[PDB]
Amino acid sequence: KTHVQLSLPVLQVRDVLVRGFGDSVEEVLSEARQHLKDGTCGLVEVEKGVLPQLEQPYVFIKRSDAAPHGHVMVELVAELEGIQYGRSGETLGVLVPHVGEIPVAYRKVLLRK
Ligand SMILES: CC1(Sc2ccccc2C(=O)O)CCC1
Repeated sequence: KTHVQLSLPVLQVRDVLVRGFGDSVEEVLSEARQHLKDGTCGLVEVEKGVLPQLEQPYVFIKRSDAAPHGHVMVELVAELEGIQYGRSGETLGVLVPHVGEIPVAYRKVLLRK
């Protein structure tokens, strides 16, 4: 399938134990994709103060289209020192490893795979 339906647990930035996927744009995009498959990927919503508390490179999910079955269509866009690798819509948040943190909510997304 080109698209996959996922329910991503939304985590509080201060609860997050592992604050990024790695050290290169190519690595964070690979680890992000792997965690999304193993269902070990969380989502932190981007506000004032949130990105400085997380490790670059960032991986964002951004809106790719305007929502089958309640699931918003999104795609992966890494960012490193102000440059993004990818081009897409509004940020739904930043992806992080999930290692058992209690979510505040769930975000239903359709991921281009
Ligand atoms: C990481 C995809 S692939 C995927 C994701 C979750 C569950 C199953 C699969 C699969 O390929 O079968 C979404 C990012 C590319």
